[PDB]
Amino acid sequence: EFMKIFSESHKTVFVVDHCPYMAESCRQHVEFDMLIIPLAPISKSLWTCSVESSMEYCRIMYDIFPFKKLVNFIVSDSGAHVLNSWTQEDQNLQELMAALAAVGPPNPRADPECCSILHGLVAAVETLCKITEYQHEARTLLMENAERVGNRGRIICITNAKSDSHVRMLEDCVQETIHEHNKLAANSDHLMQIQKCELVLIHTYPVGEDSLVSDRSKKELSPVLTSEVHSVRAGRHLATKLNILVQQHFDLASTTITNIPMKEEQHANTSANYDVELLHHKDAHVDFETITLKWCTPRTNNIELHYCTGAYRISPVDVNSRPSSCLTNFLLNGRSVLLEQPRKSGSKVISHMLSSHGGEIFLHVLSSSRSILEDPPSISEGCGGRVTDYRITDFGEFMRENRLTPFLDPRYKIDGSLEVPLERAKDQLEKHTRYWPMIISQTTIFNMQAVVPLASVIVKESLTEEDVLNCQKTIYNLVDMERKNDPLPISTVPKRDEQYRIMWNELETLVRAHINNSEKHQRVLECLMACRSKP
Amino acid sequence: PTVVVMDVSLSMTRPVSIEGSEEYQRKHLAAHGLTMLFEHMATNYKLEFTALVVFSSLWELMVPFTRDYNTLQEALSNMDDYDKTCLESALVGVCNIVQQEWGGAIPCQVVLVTDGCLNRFPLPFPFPSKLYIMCMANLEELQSTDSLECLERLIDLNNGEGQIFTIDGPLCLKNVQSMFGKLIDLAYTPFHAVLKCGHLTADVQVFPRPEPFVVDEEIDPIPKVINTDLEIVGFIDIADISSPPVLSRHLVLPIALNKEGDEVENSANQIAGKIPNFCVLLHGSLKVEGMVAIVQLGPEWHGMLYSQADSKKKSNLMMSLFEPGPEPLPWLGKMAQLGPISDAKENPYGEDDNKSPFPLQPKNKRSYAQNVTVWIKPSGLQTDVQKILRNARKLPEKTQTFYKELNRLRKAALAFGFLDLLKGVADMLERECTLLPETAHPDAAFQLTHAAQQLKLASTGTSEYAAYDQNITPLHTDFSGSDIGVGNLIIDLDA
Ligand SMILES: [Mg+2]
Repeated sequence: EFMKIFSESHKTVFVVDHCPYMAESCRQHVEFDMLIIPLAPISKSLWTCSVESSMEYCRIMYDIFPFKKLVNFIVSDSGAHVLNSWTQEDQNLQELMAALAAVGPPNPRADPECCSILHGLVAAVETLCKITEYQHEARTLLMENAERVGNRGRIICITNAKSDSHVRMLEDCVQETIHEHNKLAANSDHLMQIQKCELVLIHTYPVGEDSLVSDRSKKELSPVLTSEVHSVRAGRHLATKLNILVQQHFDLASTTITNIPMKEEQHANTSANYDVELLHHKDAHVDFETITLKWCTPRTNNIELHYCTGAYRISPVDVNSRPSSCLTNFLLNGRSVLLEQPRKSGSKVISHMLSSHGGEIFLHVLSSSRSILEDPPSISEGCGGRVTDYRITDFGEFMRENRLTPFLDPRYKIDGSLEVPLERAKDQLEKHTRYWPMIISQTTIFNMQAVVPLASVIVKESLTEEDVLNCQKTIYNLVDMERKNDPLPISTVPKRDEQYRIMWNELETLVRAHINNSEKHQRVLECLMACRSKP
Repeated sequence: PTVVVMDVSLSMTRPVSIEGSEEYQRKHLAAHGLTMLFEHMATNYKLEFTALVVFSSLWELMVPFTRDYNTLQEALSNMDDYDKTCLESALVGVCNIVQQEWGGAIPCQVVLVTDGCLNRFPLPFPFPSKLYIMCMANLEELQSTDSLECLERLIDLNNGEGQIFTIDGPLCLKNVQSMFGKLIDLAYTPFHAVLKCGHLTADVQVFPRPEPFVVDEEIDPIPKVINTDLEIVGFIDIADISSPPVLSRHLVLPIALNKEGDEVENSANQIAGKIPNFCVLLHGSLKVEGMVAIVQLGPEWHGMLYSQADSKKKSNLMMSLFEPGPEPLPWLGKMAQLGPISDAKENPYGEDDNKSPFPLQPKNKRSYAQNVTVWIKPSGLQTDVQKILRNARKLPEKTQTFYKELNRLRKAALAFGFLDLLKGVADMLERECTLLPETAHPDAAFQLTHAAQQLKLASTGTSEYAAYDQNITPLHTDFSGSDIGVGNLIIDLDA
């Protein structure tokens, strides 16, 4: 079988230990009082450290991958509690914070009968066998012509283990549980077997102790199951570990934007240079353990359209820090910023651009190299390039009038029939170009202000009663011009008798191009035919 | 681009015919084949850059990437007596040469002309590549010395990307011409299309010829080529397209065709120059209006036409292809749901053309666009603390933000199970109430102690304000009558 986007990244299951021992203090003091007698420096529970680290991992992932990368968050005490599901709807950090608040901190003075991390480890193996929405969609599209969609997942377990012996018992329990449950998923239609599972066992312990658990490198326990074991102090070390792990599980790289000139608005000497670090998919650095890109101060006379070979969502490492929050909101407020790849070459290299789009910040990969399209041929030396009288500004109005706009539904009714927006756009371009001379000297009527009220509505598929009146009024005015013998613009870019015959013939050409649109169109032509001068 | 790698070793001075059927040495038919290639390029593929590398004991770049096929042509007569200096594999030289100019994302074709005579290895090339080997020895000769299997290995090492060309017959001029002719047809025939905007049309070439795209060798393995009818479907302002990521960029250029499909001389582009052409109209308007034209490449595949955006370079009409699929650019939404303004209820762009329907925004806010609580770094805790205190002093003017900041810290502390923090803040607040100055609005002390008391009750966990939804409200007091270093950072646009 194959994995596409259905690798292990697709399904990640957290299993955090909520047994009474997790209420113990990480013993890393925190100074919540900066500047009499400051308050007692407090400390977080091992539980709190684990929920912090795992939520920050989930934040970074959710920013870089708002779709198709899913998480089930399970807490384990006397039983398992899965705080969300696989649906993309349920991939919401806020609802998770509420669930976590409702399980609460572990009770130190409780004796929950039969409590252990094993409850949630089973639950992890069980939910890995439930189909996601994207999995269910791919099975239903690949038919029995495949239904070899891969089903692989990852289980991240934060706990307080007893010993190396104890940790190995957990691996073996997962190993047997995957083996037995896969048999059920086999003779189950609503469940998929686990084709590969990666198990990450994170033992965390208070600062000042020596862990009873030692790191164990990745080991193949099963054709399905691989497993590894980390020992790491709670607090900032546990946090650093899950930051390293999120980058490895999702193929992320780090970029620090350097030399951002910042300052405090309510100060003077506040001018200073700052550095902000972002995470994004590693593909952003392919053209090129942190990559530095130097801030380039924005020139308001910059290029509006950049050649971009890729665009990658970012998540700031320190999202609430003052300098990152500065960079972020600058981008969010509409500004873009170009980034330079440092080189002692001398020739400055603009390799990237940061730009927000509707509130989501992408890192754009630019072209640093010479362009194979450099020095194109001159318009004047090619076909039609010796023509001096292109209706450029008239055609630009055509473009403005045929700008596209997003519609909410896949289709919308027109005449009791459902139409595709982009199809209707394409159909309008057809009507607007049935008669559209490209150069000034090839038209009389499109050089005439008096014809606009007619020419601008006759191309519509139906005419309002007001549209009809303005069409007749245009025709009536042309009769007045011919009677006054007003000069017409057919000039170089003969006899006035001929001028009007030509002008009327062209107006008739335009109208006849549209008489099949509607019966009102037909009547506009009857009016033209009756009011014009005939040879 | 193209790099011609030309063998100038001694073996290439052997006669093509020991029977004297023709007078040429191998190097002479090689130059005849290249002359044919350069002449084709010069008239049917003019925009292509070509470099010329020569090699024997050493190698040298003789002609750097150029579109001047005359200098390339003139180089052939003078290449045996050109000084070679470099001492790696010429194929190492090709790698350095290609990436030093174009980077490593541009498809280059490497044309190796030789008779075959028998750290990171250069193959497969680090860029998208074809290796075409033009054998100046016939098949029977190549087979008779196992040289044919070596050359065939090079294609294998370049993952079959490329081809060996051989003559099974007399190594004469007609056969070498036939051979380079086959290379031309395979690798240098222009891509011709029709550019359409409704009834406005122009016959065009798309340069370079776009490479056939494969999405997912499992989920969708069929290579995609762009439709030859390039249908414009609508226009979008440059500010709304906002520098989208694209697969590749192309010049789109008009071509003069005949009844026979014949691209038509010192007098032909004269009469072609006086015939109005939709490419010029479209290009000029696009530049003046600052727009792009969205173009359909095939079912669920779109791209854009636009003019050169740097105003100091020559401009001409260009096309970029988007990634295939129904929604390549999130901020535009699904291409098929882009429609005409005439069908919208109100005009999305504003009565005074001062609005835009773009960008669409994602259904859910990212974390930097939305308040999030992050307390892993002790700085991040202190800043949320000093935020609550700064507003606690400014009461009752800022009770709103005071109680917004306060309830945020309450909710996050309950989510994380960090109940000690609730008691700790509650204690800071009641110190503030103690330390208040005697000029303080009287409401400040009532709010500070009510906040500090409600915050300690949430430490209790004993289903008081301990509930996640239960926010701390200000007291409704009836008083009837009258940032320094810890503020926001801004972007210093000076220096
Ligand atoms: Mg040799």
